[PDB]
Amino acid sequence: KETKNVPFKLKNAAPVIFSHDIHLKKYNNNCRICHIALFDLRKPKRYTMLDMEKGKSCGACHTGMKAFSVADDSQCVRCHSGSARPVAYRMKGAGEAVFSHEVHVPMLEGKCRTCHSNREITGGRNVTMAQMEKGKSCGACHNDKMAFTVAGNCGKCHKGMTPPKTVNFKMKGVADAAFSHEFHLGMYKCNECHTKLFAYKAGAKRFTMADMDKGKSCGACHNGKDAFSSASDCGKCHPGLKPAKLTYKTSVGEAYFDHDIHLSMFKCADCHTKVFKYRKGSAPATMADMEKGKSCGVCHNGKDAFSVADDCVKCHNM
Ligand code: HEC
Ligand code: HEC
Ligand code: HEC
Ligand code: HEC
Ligand code: HEC
Ligand code: HEC
Ligand code: HEC
Ligand code: HEC
Ligand code: HEC
Ligand code: HEC
Ligand code: HEC
Ligand code: HEC
Repeated sequence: KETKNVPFKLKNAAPVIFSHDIHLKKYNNNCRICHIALFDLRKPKRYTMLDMEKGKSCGACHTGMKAFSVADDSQCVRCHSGSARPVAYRMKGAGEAVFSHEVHVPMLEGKCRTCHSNREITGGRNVTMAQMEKGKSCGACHNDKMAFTVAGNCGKCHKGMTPPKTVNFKMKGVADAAFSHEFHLGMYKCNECHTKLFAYKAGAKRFTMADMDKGKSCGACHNGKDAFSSASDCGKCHPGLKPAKLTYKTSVGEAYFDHDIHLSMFKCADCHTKVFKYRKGSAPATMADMEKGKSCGVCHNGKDAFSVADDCVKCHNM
């Protein structure tokens, strides 16, 4: 008649190869047996180990009597002759998690079933860290007793994760932005932030101070209500940054803008955002403009401060 092997595809480990060439020399070419009921063949199904113990599938001949059991906690490898294949955890928003037998077997004995029978381990699908922090799966063991708690070592199980003590933000025109994880941890839980507020990988939309006031990034908390104002105090997130005495490179010489003199009559709010950006890389306003009303002329126009027109010496060195 001619017929041969058929494998069983398993989403999390080496497949199981059924073998006609065996169960044939035994039953003697009788077919109706496994194919009239045991295995449909027209619209077959996927059975769990249990569904076998309960008689269905291979559990309808591999009891212990006719042929060894699908329950002998030390006679599984008879079928699951597998070649290993660490477990792949792909989550839309976290470091691909991995679990593998080869480093867990030699920790109980060869105990399989301890896990594959413990409905609170191999039960749920798409488990969470909530569900897991309450003993269900993984944290069944890893629960502050048998093994390290699950409220930690995230990099141990997940791909990369493991948080950095201090993070640096490179900036052009400003300086540098320092933020401390350590200190921000003993105050919050991962998901309070990750992912909504920030991501794990290493790219995404590099927000802007302005964006913050909307509710994103540091501004999600730093706004003057929950945490300190994303508006001022600058000397916090940005190290040495300090409003100081600049020096312009102008066609007719040098221009001088002292911050101090102005910061005794004004607040960053007055100028900055609407009138003067911070980044060195701006757009040079012309004295033509400063007369129209723009730049220094927003207030420097005789009525308020004094006009750009006259007194060219005050802001210039010629
Ligand atoms: C008489 C010699 C047999 C014929 C005719 C067929 N089988 Fe089998 N068979 C068994 C299993 C575990 C499967 C898997 C089915 C599933 O996973 O859904 C199969 C598969 C087949 C197929 C496909 C053949 C192929 O080469 O792809 C057909 C059409 C089929 N079988 C015909 C189990 C058993 C079994 C239990 C001991 C016996 C005695 C036989 N099969 C015998 C025959
Ligand atoms: C699910 C489709 C099955 C898997 C997986 C396996 N079988 Fe069977 N099987 C049956 C008998 C009577 C024997 C021979 C006698 C014995 O050694 O106990 C077998 C043997 C196996 C083996 C061992 C092969 C070897 O000689 O080393 C494996 C790994 C195996 N089977 C896997 C009978 C039946 C049967 C009853 C009609 C069914 C439904 C299955 N086997 C199903 C599977
Ligand atoms: C004795 C050495 C063991 C055998 C044989 C197998 N395991 Fe495991 N295993 C564990 C987990 C969390 C999973 C993932 C969830 C799932 O797969 O449903 C697995 C998975 C398997 C699978 C395949 C699963 C599938 O859907 O195809 C097989 C065939 C398998 N395991 C064989 C966890 C554990 C565990 C708890 C600590 C132990 C020690 C073992 N597994 C041991 C065995
Ligand atoms: C006082 C008003 C502040 C000045 C001066 C600036 N900041 Fe910040 N800042 C913060 C972070 C995390 C970054 C990097 C953001 C990212 O990489 O996505 C920065 C960056 C800037 C920039 C560029 C973006 C923009 O145009 O707004 C400028 C010009 C800048 N900062 C000036 C964080 C913080 C923060 C911690 C909560 C505070 C209080 C400040 N920055 C304050 C100011
Ligand atoms: C009487 C009309 C004045 C003469 C002489 C000039 N200025 Fe000024 N000026 C000031 C700043 C901050 C700049 C730099 C602006 C930038 O970098 O975007 C300048 C630049 C110039 C220039 C270039 C513009 C042009 O081509 O016309 C010239 C020619 C120049 N300044 C001549 C600041 C001030 C200021 C301090 C408050 C006053 C009152 C004036 N400038 C007045 C004159
Ligand atoms: C050959 C008869 C097997 C023995 C012996 C054991 N398993 Fe098995 N297993 C086998 C097959 C053919 C299949 C699935 C086919 C299908 O219809 O889907 C499986 C499946 C599993 C599973 C998935 C089921 C579940 O976990 O809910 C696991 C995890 C698995 N097998 C584990 C396992 C263990 C630890 C065994 C001892 C209890 C065991 N299997 C023996 C075939 C065979
Ligand atoms: C292994 C030793 C882990 C530890 C410790 C932590 N997690 Fe975990 N986590 C692990 C696995 C295998 C899974 C998959 C669960 C499943 O559905 O099968 C998870 C899943 C996550 C997820 C995705 C689900 C969700 O909560 O949205 C997240 C958010 C995640 N893990 C986060 C996370 C954090 C924040 C951890 C430490 C602070 C961490 N995990 C530890 C395995 C392990
Ligand atoms: C809110 C105050 C946070 C909490 C609590 C946690 N994290 Fe965090 N994390 C936060 C920020 C502001 C940033 C910087 C953004 C950047 O892209 O650098 C991060 C960054 C990380 C990273 C590094 C990403 C990278 O640079 O490639 C990781 C992987 C990370 N955070 C992990 C992590 C873990 C596991 C936490 C719980 C212990 C945790 N963070 C909490 C802010 C916050
Ligand atoms: C809400 C979830 C926050 C996020 C995300 C960030 N910060 Fe934070 N930060 C938070 C709180 C609860 C406080 C309160 C204010 C206080 O007085 O501590 C803080 C504090 C800081 C500090 C202040 C240091 C000091 O005041 O002496 C720094 C250095 C700081 N935060 C920086 C910072 C940066 C740059 C962040 C985004 C990249 C960031 N924080 C996020 C709450 C939250
Ligand atoms: C006008 C009334 C201002 C006041 C008061 C403050 N700033 Fe200022 N700032 C102003 C100008 C004209 C410029 C540059 C214009 C250009 O586009 O080149 C600046 C620049 C800065 C910068 C970057 C340069 C530097 O000082 O290193 C920073 C860091 C800055 N200003 C910060 C800042 C802060 C902290 C203020 C309030 C406490 C503040 N400025 C007031 C104009 C005005
Ligand atoms: C409106 C809010 C201002 C902006 C924007 C800038 N300046 Fe100003 N400046 C302002 C006032 C009201 C004054 C005080 C004197 C007065 O009669 O109004 C100042 C002063 C100066 C001075 C020195 C004056 C003194 O020492 O007596 C300089 C050096 C000066 N301002 C420079 C300057 C430049 C270059 C500006 C734009 C790049 C600028 N100022 C903006 C009000 C305002
Ligand atoms: C049952 C027992 C479990 C379960 C349900 C999971 N793990 Fe795993 N694991 C367990 C123990 C007690 C240990 C040893 C702890 C100790 O030394 O005290 C481990 C260890 C880990 C490690 C290795 C750490 C080491 O080398 O010591 C990893 C890689 C790990 N566990 C991952 C992991 C994942 C991803 C799980 C969910 C799929 C998981 N374990 C479940 C005990 C058990």
